Amino acid sequence: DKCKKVYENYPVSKCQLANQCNYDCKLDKHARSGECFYDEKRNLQCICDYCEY
Repeated sequence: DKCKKVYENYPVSKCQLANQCNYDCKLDKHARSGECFYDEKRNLQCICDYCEY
């Protein structure tokens, strides 16, 4: 899944809405979705995906 890019230094509270995360991801990196993901720090991170799921 190379089509994935983890967001670093991004508000987690905002990730509370799969709508904001994906939206922000595109507006910033212009990906396809960019939903939130739980990493090791348990912090919601937006993973900008540049592909078809």
